[PDB]
Amino acid sequence: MAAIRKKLVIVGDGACGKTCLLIVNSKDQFPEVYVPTVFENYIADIEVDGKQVELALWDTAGQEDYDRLRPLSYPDTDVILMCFSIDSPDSLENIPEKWTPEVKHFCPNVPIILVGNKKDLRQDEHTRRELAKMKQEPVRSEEGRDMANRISAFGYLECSAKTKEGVREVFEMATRAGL
Amino acid sequence: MAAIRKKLVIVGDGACGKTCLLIVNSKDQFPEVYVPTVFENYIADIEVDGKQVELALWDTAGQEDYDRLRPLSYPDTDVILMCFSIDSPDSLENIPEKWTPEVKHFCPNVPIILVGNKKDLRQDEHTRRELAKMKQEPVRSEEGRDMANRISAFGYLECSAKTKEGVREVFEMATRAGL
Amino acid sequence: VLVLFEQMLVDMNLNEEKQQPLREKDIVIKREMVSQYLHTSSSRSAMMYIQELRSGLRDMHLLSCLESLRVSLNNNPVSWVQTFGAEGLASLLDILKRLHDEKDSRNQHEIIRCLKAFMNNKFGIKTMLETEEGILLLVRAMDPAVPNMMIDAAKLLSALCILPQPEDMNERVLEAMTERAEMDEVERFQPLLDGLKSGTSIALKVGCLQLINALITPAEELDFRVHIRSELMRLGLHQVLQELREIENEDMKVQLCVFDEQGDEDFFDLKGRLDDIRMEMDDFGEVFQIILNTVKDSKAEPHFLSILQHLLLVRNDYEARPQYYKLIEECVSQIVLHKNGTDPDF
Amino acid sequence: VLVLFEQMLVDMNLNEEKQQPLREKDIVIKREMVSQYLHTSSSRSAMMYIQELRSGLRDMHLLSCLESLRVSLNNNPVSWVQTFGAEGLASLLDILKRLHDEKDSRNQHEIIRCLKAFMNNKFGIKTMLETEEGILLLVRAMDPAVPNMMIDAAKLLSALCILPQPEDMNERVLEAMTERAEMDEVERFQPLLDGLKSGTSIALKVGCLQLINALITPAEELDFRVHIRSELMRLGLHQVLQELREIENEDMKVQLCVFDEQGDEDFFDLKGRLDDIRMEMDDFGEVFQIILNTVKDSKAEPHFLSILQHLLLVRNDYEARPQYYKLIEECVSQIVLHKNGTDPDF
Ligand SMILES: Nc1nc2c(ncn2[C@@H]2O[C@H](COP(=O)(O)OP(=O)(O)NP(=O)(O)O)[C@@H](O)[C@H]2O)c(=O)[nH]1
Ligand SMILES: Nc1nc2c(ncn2[C@@H]2O[C@H](COP(=O)(O)OP(=O)(O)NP(=O)(O)O)[C@@H](O)[C@H]2O)c(=O)[nH]1
Ligand SMILES: [Mg+2]
Ligand SMILES: [Mg+2]
Ligand SMILES: [Mg+2]
Ligand SMILES: [Mg+2]
Repeated sequence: MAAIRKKLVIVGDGACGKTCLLIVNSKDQFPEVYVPTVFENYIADIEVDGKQVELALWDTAGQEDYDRLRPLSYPDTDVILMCFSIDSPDSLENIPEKWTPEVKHFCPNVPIILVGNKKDLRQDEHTRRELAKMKQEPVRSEEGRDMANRISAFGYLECSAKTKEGVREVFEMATRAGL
Repeated sequence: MAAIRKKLVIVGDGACGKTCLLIVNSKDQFPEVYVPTVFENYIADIEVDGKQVELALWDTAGQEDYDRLRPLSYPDTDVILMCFSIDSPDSLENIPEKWTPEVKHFCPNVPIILVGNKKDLRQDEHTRRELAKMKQEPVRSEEGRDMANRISAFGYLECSAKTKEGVREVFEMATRAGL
Repeated sequence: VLVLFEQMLVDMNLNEEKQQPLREKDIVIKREMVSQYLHTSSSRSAMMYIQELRSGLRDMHLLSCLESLRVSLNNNPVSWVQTFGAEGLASLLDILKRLHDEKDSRNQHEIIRCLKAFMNNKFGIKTMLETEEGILLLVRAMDPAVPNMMIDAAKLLSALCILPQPEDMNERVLEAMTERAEMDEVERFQPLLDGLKSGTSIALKVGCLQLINALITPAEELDFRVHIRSELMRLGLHQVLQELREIENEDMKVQLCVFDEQGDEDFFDLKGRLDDIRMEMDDFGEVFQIILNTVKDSKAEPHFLSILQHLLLVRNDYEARPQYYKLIEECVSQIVLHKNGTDPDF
Repeated sequence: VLVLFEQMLVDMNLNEEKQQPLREKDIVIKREMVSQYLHTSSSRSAMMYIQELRSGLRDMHLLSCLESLRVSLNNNPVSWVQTFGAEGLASLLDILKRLHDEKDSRNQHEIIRCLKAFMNNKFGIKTMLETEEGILLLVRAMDPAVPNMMIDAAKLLSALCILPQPEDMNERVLEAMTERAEMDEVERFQPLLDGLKSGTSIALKVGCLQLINALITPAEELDFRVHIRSELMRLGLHQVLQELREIENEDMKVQLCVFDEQGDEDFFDLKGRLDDIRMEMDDFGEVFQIILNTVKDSKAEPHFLSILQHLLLVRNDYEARPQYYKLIEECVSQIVLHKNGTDPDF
């Protein structure tokens, strides 16, 4: 089976859920813990319109202190997943300040999918009370699509790894893009 | 002088100031009146980097009742100016609902410049009091640039014909685009 | 050359006033305009759409096509619309039907948008009026949860009610609302009251009140007019009106004035009918005769009996029945003669 | 093979802890990682930037180039930074200079961003410290009206003050602030108080207070520490602190605690110096001698005289001077010994 294989590297602010997304697609267990990734890579398989297509998943540290480490991962990417947490406007604001200049610098003309994580937190009672304390509110869909247009991404999908909402669609689009 | 001549058609909601913009570039007198355009066209001349370049200006009725009239103007456009009033969120909301589907339908692959008019009203005392009465506020720059990205325009410039702010730059970009 | 120019001006759906400024231009300008018009006659023909609409597309594909058909019905020569004609419409409403049997609304909405564009003009409204399900299908399109489509459908129906040319148009419309309501287990002005509810867009509220007025204004019969007012008023329309009366909105303000004043006049008039009856039927000999002629063997009967039955609950012996009827009478009068009289709680 | 791996880990600016998880991977994974690293060593070299920065670009062109240089200083092997080296820096600060002689800030800001990335590491901070205008130029970068650049510059300066290796770093910094202030007609903690003002982003407030703490904490001398506290306190720092104390912000809360507690301790200590002096100099014979030795022919003199002069305004005759000095003394004590003592209005 001389299957088609494409590289997907995923990046974004520490703790906005880059790893859970990956893991939920594959083994199918949500980790309660939170161990920060330095450098890890998985292989998936995914459907697109009659095709079985291997997907080489490259997971990266979200933390600042690993900035000189990350370009180890970019060399021949076919498609990026760029993430932010929906419970975190700050994590969004980093899309044009940090994550875009970075990705365009190391992977020029690599399609990007802007992805809002932790969708389930949008209507979360404790979350809202907490975001209020800072003169803020969760990310609005509207805000997320406007950003994707601004960085001229391939698109915007939102999801929650915890409930598995919108996930299967996240990876289809990415498969679809690297083509 | 075998000068370069390009067609600029301008469209947008009735009364958001399509005509004043045109007239201010040319004769240089702001009309106090407001006579609604049915169908009019002027010739300008404008600078771009060492060049004198004639600009064929096609002015259109903003009113609904002239919808079957307007496509008379579109036939070989080189660049559109698409307008909304800054004192009018409603006039903005019509950018994707009406003016975009229209322009892409009749002029496909014609560059668009999204233009916010009546900039001077943004910080206008009576305007704000009036927009409040409707649970609204003037257009934010931020809102205007996000829209241009959404309709995938060539860009966004704001201006006020009344004070002549940002005007010369409006027409330069358009000259620049039709090239 | 000015022949074509008339042809053009007719083909652009412009009333007398709108046409004024085009008539004032120089023949030289009029000559460019005939040649633009002659040329531009930027997509597929009528029959090319009608086919797409028959090959049964779905999803983004249907919308993609409907969005484009919307722009044509909207921006082309009225003549194009006539080529689209009875057929286009019939297949547009075909899609709409088959869609409700899924109960995307982006699709239903787009069709409405098309229909709006189609009725935009004299040819359109005529052909829509000859359709079996047109009105009914607009009515099905008033869904509060899909607000903007409700607005569009509402206006389109309001324009209809106010049409003189074919008689009793408001009634055509009302029948459609009636029909659908029997078709669910639901009250016929339910969707309207629902759209008046607070926290629906002002635009939704306005056009709701607008349809209510559109149903009532054009009616020639006082009876119809006091009748349907009372139905709404029974269902709490007065209370839903109160928090609207403080919205600073030019349109909302206009419909409340039309509504209120309708009430005063209608009911000032009913009172004046009373004054007549009071002269005609001044004793039970007149009253008894009316009943036997006018109520007795009609579908009004069981309801009438039931009222008389409630009016004679008191024992005949009761030492104060005069005082009791003087009272019942004020209530009954309010119920029948005050314009917010059917109110559950005055 | 594990040799390269050390080389790699050094080149990536990682402390001991950060390095832990990379040390735990299988040699097979360690082998991929050396070959990624060996390969990737996605833009121009050091010298190719240094030239662009010398050919004097302007506008979008400068930014475009600075934005890219930012990403390299930030994301490349520490070794790349060393190639950029003393020169890159010197020309970076060259641009910065020439820019202020225009007083776009997008450009000034980007340079700072670069500098931040450059100092990011041991080599960087060293080379920055050897520069003539580095510190001064960061200080010039604290402009309240351009808030985010103020934040970045502030932190960068705060990191400096806390450096042990070269002595009295806080003082290096403070001198730069002093210098610029003489250079305008302005008070040296003016920009800091300005950024504490309400209606500036919380982020701006925090880092303002952070620099204040950074200037004071590391100082070995009580004197310096009570001194500069009082300067701020004189200029109303207490009042600007009050409405901050209600902001629910984890960082803002931490700086207030550091600040407050600094105050208590510093001033508990000054009081304990008083207790000593009270034993050493228990009469005017000791006092007079100190003055003549310690104040008399120093720049402290005119200010000291002026105080004695104010203390002897009362006529000698006055029937209540004891009562008057018992009072003046409480004031003076508060001025010198309470940590918000220099306050214009206690
Ligand atoms: N509500 C909610 N929480 C989630 C979701 N996904 C992850 N989390 C939680 O938020 C944290 C994010 O975990 P992780 O997936 O490791 O994020 P990461 O971005 O890979 N981390 P790093 O930046 O260090 O690589 C964890 O505590 C996790 O349990 C989600 O979809 N919804
Ligand atoms: N404050 C302000 N008012 C303006 C400005 N430009 C136009 N106006 C006013 O707003 C109205 C708009 O006039 P006009 O230029 O004819 O707009 P239009 O869009 O061409 N009209 P139509 O849709 O009917 O063609 C006039 O009353 C005009 O005086 C502007 O820059 N600022
Ligand atoms: Mg992770
Ligand atoms: Mg006009
Ligand atoms: Mg009358
Ligand atoms: Mg101590």
